[PDB]
Amino acid sequence: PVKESSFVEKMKKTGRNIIVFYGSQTGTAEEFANRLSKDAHRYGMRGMSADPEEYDLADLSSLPEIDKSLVVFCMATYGEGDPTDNAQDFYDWLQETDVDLTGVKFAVFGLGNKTYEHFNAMGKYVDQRLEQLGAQRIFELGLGDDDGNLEEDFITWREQFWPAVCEFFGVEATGEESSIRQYELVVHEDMDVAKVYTGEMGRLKSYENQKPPFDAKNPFLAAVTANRKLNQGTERHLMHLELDISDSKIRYESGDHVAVYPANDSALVNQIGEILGADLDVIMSLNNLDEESNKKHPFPCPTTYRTALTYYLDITNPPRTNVLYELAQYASEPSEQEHLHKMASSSGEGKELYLSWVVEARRHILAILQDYPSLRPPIDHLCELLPRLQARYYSIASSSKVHPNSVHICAVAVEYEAKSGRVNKGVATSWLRAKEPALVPMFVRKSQFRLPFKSTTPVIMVGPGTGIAPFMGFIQERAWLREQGKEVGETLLYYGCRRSDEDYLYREELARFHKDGALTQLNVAFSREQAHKVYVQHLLKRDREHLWKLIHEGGAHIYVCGDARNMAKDVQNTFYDIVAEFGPMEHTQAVDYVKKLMTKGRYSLDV
Ligand SMILES: Cc1cc2nc3c(=O)[nH]c(=O)nc-3n(C[C@H](O)[C@H](O)[C@H](O)COP(=O)(O)OP(=O)(O)OC[C@H]3O[C@@H](n4cnc5c(N)ncnc54)[C@H](O)[C@@H]3O)c2cc1C
Ligand SMILES: NC(=O)c1ccc[n+]([C@@H]2O[C@H](COP(=O)([O-])OP(=O)(O)OC[C@H]3O[C@@H](n4cnc5c(N)ncnc54)[C@H](OP(=O)(O)O)[C@@H]3O)[C@@H](O)[C@H]2O)c1
Ligand SMILES: Cc1cc2nc3c(=O)[nH]c(=O)nc-3n(C[C@H](O)[C@H](O)[C@H](O)COP(=O)(O)O)c2cc1C
Repeated sequence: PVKESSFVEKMKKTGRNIIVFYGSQTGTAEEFANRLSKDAHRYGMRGMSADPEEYDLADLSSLPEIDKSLVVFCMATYGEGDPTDNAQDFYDWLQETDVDLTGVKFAVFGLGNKTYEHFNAMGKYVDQRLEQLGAQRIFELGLGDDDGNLEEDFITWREQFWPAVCEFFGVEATGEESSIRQYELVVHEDMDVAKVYTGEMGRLKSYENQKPPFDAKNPFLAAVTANRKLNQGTERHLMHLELDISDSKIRYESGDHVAVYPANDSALVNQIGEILGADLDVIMSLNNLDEESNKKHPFPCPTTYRTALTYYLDITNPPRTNVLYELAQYASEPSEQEHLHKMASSSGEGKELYLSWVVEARRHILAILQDYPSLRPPIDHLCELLPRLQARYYSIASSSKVHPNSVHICAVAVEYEAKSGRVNKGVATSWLRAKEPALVPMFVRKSQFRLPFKSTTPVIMVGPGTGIAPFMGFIQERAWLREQGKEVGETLLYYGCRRSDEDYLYREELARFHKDGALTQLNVAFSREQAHKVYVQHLLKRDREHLWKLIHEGGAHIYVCGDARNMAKDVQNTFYDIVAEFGPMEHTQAVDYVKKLMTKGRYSLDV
């Protein structure tokens, strides 16, 4: 592991009074942290972002040694209300700890989604725990909602945050504005092709000469063994991929996740270089104008613009308000420069404009640059404002017991008409779809979704659509525990699709698993073969009687995977309704009964 030296001392030697910590998994908490950090400057202060995993939060008790010190926590909730992987140490510390944080000023902005069981469990916990330890709070806990518009929640929070900080402290709004760069463009008018980054994530040339172990910092270029179309119809594109993980010493069980690092669309990369009048084949690097940080570049350098745009940056998701504000200065046409600046707006017509014209219309960077022709920003700066391309996760669709050498992926390619007028393409899926048996930089993330330990326990699997991914592994494995002489309890699947002749995923394989008894019951819900919708819940409601026999008397485990928005919630109320009917109890006590099955490892979600 190896922690970094005391962050308070580091702040002392750099004149920083505020540190902002990020509990990120996909770069959102990290992004917010960075914005708040650089914000401090225009308020008579100097901030600093930081990954908790790299430090000993115990040093928190030292922040008081710095004048007008402040710690902010931008945390995201994940798993069953669990903290993000980098926040684990911290979360764990917060508990065992006895430390006295007297004199510590803090504030917490949490990132969650009401769509889940444990809304901002992590954020709410950090804010609550630090106060117990003795630290004082200088601002109300923030509850951003990804389900609605997380970006806006953060803005209204940030808008109220700083003034309170300013008030509590002597500081105040200093000067007009800023427009300060984090990096310096050092053009390498000529450099050694062997010292140039071509798209690897960690060590230089790590993609070329592979060498275990492999992880998020060191992905394993797995070869694409197969890429099969699963959908019968033409409405959408659902595909099956098999990645060759031989000689990678990678370990995985059914239920785990596989992460992939994709490549943006080149037409979209080139057009950005083209409208910007820039040459993407310029070799360069952007070194931190702060020679005191670890983050020397905002991505592997030296590299070419083309490379950063292709493998290191996000050019398809809607630009955040701060990025747009920073760009406004490049709009020659004043009316256009207005719209841009006014989208960072505190609220009002501007907050209406950004939400509909950019987010709803789902305008990526290039689209903006096209609708505001007077906006031509220098390319080296745009690269500094663009967020990093994140790896995409997929629920490994195979069993290690059976395919220890391969990691399968069941996915639906994203492609749609945006409202922006253009057709959007899903980064990872469009990329995977183009792979023809072909390497995919990947890596596995251990999950909590797991078959039960004793092969005899009954399992109920509810996975509509692609939510069947992990279950293909589960079944593959149980089919194994039977072919292997072991005794297996009932294995039930509640799958759903549109029509059996359109997107019945794994129709054939699933039939074999039924004609062999690996699948006790194969209960499929064809949502569009009749005027009314027939969903999994309905099948569940139908078998209410038997399901209570496996749940209440059989000690069966419940697994739900798929859509979190509705399916998960719907499928849940049904289980409440079931329990509330059999071995009768009030509603309220049926929900507590159910919520108590998820606690005891018998009701697992993965949405
Ligand atoms: C733990 C985990 C497991 C997953 N398992 C699977 C799996 O087994 N199978 C599978 O197919 N996917 C799975 N996903 C989804 C997967 O990670 C990708 O999101 C999906 O493949 C698309 O990625 P993309 O990069 O191609 O799309 P992106 O370019 O990243 O775009 C996706 C975003 O576009 C937006 N969007 C999508 N459609 C529309 C529309 N019509 N209108 C407006 N906005 C839209 C949404 O904000 C969405 O978040 C999983 C995700 C997680 C976190
Ligand atoms: N977190 C994870 O581990 C994980 C794993 C796999 C997938 N996912 C996610 O789940 C989503 C699945 O997309 P998909 O295209 O593959 O599924 P889908 O095709 O959109 O839907 C699958 C089936 O479910 C039905 N359905 C729709 N609303 C429902 C509800 N409220 N209750 C019960 N059934 C409902 C559909 O019927 P109708 O279309 O007719 O309405 C259809 O028959 C993706 O956004 C993906 O990100 C997450
Ligand atoms: C698999 C998954 C699980 C999630 N679990 C939770 C959760 O338990 N609670 C919550 O409030 N939000 C949950 N969210 C919402 C995210 O925490 C929200 O999108 C957050 O902004 C992501 O932050 P990051 O980019 O910093 O990792 C989940 C999102 C995903 C994709």
